[PDB]
Amino acid sequence: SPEAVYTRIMMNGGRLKRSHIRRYVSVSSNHQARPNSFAEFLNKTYSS
RNA sequence: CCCCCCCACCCACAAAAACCACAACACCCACAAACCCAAAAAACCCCACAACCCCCCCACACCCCACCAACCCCACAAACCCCACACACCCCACAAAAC
Repeated sequence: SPEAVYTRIMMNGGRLKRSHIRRYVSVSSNHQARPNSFAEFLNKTYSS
């Protein structure tokens, strides 16, 4: 529900969960990142 | 894979020993303005005709199975240590030796 997701966000203070970052990195890295793509942004932003 | 004697650091003139030293120096820094190897706009899946979307299919079929006799890349026999003449048998031995 929108309400459930919003409360989940609020509980973490509007901060990404570790699993969120892990998933984002896993998707971005195992992809041929195009120049200004969302993939490139995800790789550059969330890494090590 | 010891030796010539004397000898016996692949030591040595003096002066001396940083492969230090003109001075000025001392980022293998620096032209300014500036200081993303950004920017026209419109855009922004290296998406898209449509039908379609197994690099699926004729059918019969479907062990890259099958003639049977068969089926150890067994066998003549005699045999069967890639064993033997004796003499023998350290790839020992002149002597002197024998780092």
